[PDB]
Amino acid sequence: EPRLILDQPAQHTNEKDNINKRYEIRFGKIYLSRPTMTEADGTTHAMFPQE
Repeated sequence: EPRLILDQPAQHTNEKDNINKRYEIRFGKIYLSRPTMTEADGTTHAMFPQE
């Protein structure tokens, strides 16, 4: 389901000023990083299974 769609067009106690506004968000490439340990500290390092 590659895209999200919203929509709004007319009357909001307005003066006949209508505007169709579709909101759209499109999902693209997927990326992977190697597994990482982030301490509560904030310091990071690569995580291996034994840890």
